[PDB]
Amino acid sequence: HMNLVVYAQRGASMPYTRYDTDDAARGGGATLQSAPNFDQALTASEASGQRYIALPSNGSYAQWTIRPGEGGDGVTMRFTMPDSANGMGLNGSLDVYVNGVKAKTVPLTSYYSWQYFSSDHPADTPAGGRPLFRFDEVHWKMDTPLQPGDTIRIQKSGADSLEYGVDFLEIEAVPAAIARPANSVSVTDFGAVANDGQDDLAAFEAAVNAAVTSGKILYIPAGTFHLGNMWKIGSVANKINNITIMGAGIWHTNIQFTNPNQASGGISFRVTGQLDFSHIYMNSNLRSRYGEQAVYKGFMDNFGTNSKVHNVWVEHFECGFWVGDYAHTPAIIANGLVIENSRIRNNLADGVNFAQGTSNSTVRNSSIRNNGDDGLAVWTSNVNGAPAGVNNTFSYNTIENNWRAAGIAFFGGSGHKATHNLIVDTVGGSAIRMNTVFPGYHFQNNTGIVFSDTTIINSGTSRDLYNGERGAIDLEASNDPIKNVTFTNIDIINTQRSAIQFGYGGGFENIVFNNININGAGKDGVLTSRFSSPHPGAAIYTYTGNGSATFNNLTTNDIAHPNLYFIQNGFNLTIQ
Ligand SMILES: [Ca+2]
Ligand SMILES: [Ca+2]
Ligand SMILES: [Ca+2]
Ligand SMILES: [Ca+2]
Ligand SMILES: [Ca+2]
Ligand SMILES: [Ca+2]
Ligand SMILES: [Zn+2]
Ligand SMILES: [Zn+2]
Repeated sequence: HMNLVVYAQRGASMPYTRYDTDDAARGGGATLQSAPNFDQALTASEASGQRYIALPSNGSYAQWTIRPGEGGDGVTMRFTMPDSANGMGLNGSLDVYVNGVKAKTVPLTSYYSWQYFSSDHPADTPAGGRPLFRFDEVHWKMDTPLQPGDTIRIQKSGADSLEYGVDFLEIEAVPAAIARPANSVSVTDFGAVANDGQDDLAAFEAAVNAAVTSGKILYIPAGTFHLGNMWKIGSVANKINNITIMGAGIWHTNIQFTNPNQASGGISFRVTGQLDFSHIYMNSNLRSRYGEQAVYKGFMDNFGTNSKVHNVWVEHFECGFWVGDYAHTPAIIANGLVIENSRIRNNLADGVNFAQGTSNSTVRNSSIRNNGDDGLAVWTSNVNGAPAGVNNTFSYNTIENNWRAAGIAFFGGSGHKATHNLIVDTVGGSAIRMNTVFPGYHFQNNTGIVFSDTTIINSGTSRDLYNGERGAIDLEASNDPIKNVTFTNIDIINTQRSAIQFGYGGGFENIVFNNININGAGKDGVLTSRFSSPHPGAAIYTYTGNGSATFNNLTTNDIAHPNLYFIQNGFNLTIQ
């Protein structure tokens, strides 16, 4: 089946509209906090547009008026609140008023968020370095839909001493719960109970077996279900052929993993045919990456052939998705997986990684927000003899508030493309990056990779986790060359340092940039440089003399660097 959405020209098409910082009236002690120079010491460096509303004291509020033609009963809020001294987080709340009537007290926590950097590896307590992941999200449903002209106010109460921050609200109409399909099995048929705080994983496991035995859809009805360990769907020894698992909607069905330990939450698929998983919100009890040993991604392992995971909402996992087989020799692969119409946010590392030879697979029309490593990545690893991943696609996505690495990244293989994306407000990194720094296949047999039709805003950096600059588009020939890449119809707006950056010595071959518009660079004002002599941010920057790149129809405006380009001697740059 096709999960139909009329796509936007660039970015994802979602049912919410945004009520952002400058749309709000502030009062009662609320203040505007901003980081216009992108200084990562400031919490506001991680707010959208580097601006948010601080609610420091009882009575401080941010208030929005619903616009004509907008509204709804589903509200998402991007917020910040302090961590605890021991890094376990604090619990708190904010109050919601509609037209002056108190509607909700929304519980809040900093448990999931806050990661600390004194190296390129995060630490879990404030003693471990400088903070990132300072913002997080919650969502809730109103008893009645907000209507044009309504005012919705977020207000700090007398409950505690904590200073909260509110970045934005996103507001949407919530459809009713999706009906139980005919001749399906439900987790409640096997003892699961919604909303009782009791563990449902035994019932979920039994329901999977019954669905597979009967060939029936597995339905998860509306409500919150609690799973006290990893949900393993099939086993390596007894893999599942085909399975369909459907909830009642991202606003109705919540899967809450309750176990904070390593390898103790998320979903592990052991599927060889087609899985279809949809219409579910999932949350973790995870606050640490466990040094890449968390084994606690939202969706993991064997995704089969022409599978779909669509219309899901997942947050606070190690990664949103990690697609890749580590259990077979030679490795098996997912082929033709489609991830679409989904919200993959606030994870401690990658939003989605297509690894271990994952091929012909796609992430599209999705919101990829506030993740702690590459938003969407293809890592063509080769553990256990996995083949090179080829022909993966990241298109029509809105990728916002990345706080490590890049919004989109390719690390090897052939034929990947990323088109029609909107990439906004990266921190410590790039909208787009490629490198050859990781194990596995690189680009020697790449027939061509394409980036196109993409808008990049407020991205690039002067301070990644190595205290160095990165381009809004960053290409690094770390060991092997970057080869056969085309960028077409890219708008790069208000870049922090340099818009396009090339470096390391592995080589740059057949790199073409067509119809590029660069409007604003060097906006962070930083002049110190990891790689080179001091310089304002440029339109094009290289810190290697080994490479070539060709630009056709380049336009520039508002470039901090007076020379427009800052090219190391030896690099062959053509601009025509
Ligand atoms: Ca659907
Ligand atoms: Ca903002
Ligand atoms: Ca934390
Ligand atoms: Ca239960
Ligand atoms: Ca990563
Ligand atoms: Ca032109
Ligand atoms: Zn489906
Ligand atoms: Zn490590």
